[PDB]
Amino acid sequence: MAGNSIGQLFRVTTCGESHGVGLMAIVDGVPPGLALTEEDLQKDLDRRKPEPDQVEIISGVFEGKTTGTPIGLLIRNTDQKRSSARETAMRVAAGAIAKKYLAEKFGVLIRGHVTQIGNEVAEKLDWNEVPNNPFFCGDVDAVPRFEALVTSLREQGTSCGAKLEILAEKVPVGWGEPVFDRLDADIAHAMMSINAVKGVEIGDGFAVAGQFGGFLANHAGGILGGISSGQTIRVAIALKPTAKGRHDPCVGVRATPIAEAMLAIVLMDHFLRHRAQNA
Amino acid sequence: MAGNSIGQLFRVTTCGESHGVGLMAIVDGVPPGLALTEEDLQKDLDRRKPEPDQVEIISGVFEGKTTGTPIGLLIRNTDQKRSSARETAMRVAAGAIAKKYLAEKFGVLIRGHVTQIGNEVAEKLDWNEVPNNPFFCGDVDAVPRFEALVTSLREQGTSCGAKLEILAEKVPVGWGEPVFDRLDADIAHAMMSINAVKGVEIGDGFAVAGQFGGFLANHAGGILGGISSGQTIRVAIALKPTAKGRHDPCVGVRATPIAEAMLAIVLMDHFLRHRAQNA
Repeated sequence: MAGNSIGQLFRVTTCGESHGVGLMAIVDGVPPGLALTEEDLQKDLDRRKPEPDQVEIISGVFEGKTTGTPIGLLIRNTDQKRSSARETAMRVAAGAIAKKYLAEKFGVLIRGHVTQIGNEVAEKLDWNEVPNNPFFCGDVDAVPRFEALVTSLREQGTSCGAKLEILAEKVPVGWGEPVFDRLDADIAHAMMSINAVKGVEIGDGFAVAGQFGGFLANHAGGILGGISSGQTIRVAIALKPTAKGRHDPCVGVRATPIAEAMLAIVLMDHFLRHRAQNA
Repeated sequence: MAGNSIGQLFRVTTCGESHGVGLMAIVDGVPPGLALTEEDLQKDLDRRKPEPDQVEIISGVFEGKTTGTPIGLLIRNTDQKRSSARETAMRVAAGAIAKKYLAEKFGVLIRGHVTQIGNEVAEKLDWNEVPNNPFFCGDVDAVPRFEALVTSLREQGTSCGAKLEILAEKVPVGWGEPVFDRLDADIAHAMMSINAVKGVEIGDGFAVAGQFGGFLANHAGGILGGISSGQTIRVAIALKPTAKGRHDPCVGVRATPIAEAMLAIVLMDHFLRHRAQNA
């Protein structure tokens, strides 16, 4: 069955089987006055693969602007008279709304890149490189090596795991709600909704275990005592390997847009909670 | 300090400052008929230290048994007309309740051990050893090395990180609520309430990124598609270094009881949700 809702103030509630008639979300809490259209949501949906099933805004937008009421989303499944991009669509469409709002309001920029596929690691990050290749890889000299590895596993009936880093930049200080709703805790919660995820870490993450107590190197990954620092938010996740020519070697790279979406959803929620706690 | 509640059906709500008058919790959802007394809670409280302040049960127990009504817990702070074990007390007391219930009902066994302090790692696990030393260490040949490392770092005035593994055994299959309240997701959420945690992983965890695709080797750590497998639940967390003879080189080992508590709280919650969902 389902726990089909996430968030306290920015709340997303969903339903829909991948094989069922369609998929739906109700998104609460988005302030009035955000420019929004179907296109703004499709753009992020269509980033899962880099004419597919089209999202429709059913409510909450009048004359191209959010009204402040609950926003209803629908995808009608054109299953032609079990691909799990349909299981991820409402999350990504809803994250898109949170992204667009956080970008306009604060200039928050949320972006993910694959740092590792199996035994190949990316060693350096160039944000202009991540859309040029189909791995979301920021290291233009690792792309060939990732491609060779994918070519290699495709041949031999196997698949590999991955590790993604997601960053949220320009996030105001103060967001998060200790004891139980720390920003890191809700992040980890949200990331762990993505299917093959086996770990989440913030900042230096598991390395920390072997550390001893570098200037402003953001060891905390932008969260301290469960509340945003002001620094960039760094989150990493590890996705496990996944079970005609099915061209399936590393599905985990295609999780980048949804990990971006989940981080946006959590930040949007905590934005609103922080605001509610300040008037 | 607004997020003072956790759980949907097994719900724990807390309050209290460390130099306020006292600390409180209200714990909802525990069925009637569990044998329970202050002592059962103190035992777990006093495990934070491998004269002192005593938890009191205010409601929800009659003639030594839970009634099924909300259980109120109080600790009056005897400040003596400087320790942070106070902000962790209500979580551990309440986890103790979830623990006892899950042990009597299903024989569930939730235990944690420190696998790593800084540059020292434990190899072997012997549950009998873990209470014999003050590191919750399961390797009797590592205890000396952990003691040496810690003795040094206190005299040097340096702190080190740690890594804990928490296991939940004999957990029934079926528990957890995808999409957004998967068991692993609520585990991670809960573990990250513990201050100093920078990562949570389930099963093989971050190793998974470097893997390629008997089966009963818990690669998944007892959770598959966000729901319990029947296998042992394996969770690891990494705690960062902190910063008269009260210098805390690795305060992270003392997190073992609270990580046990948090895992108990989440399991208890998902037990009840699972029960509610079956008609």
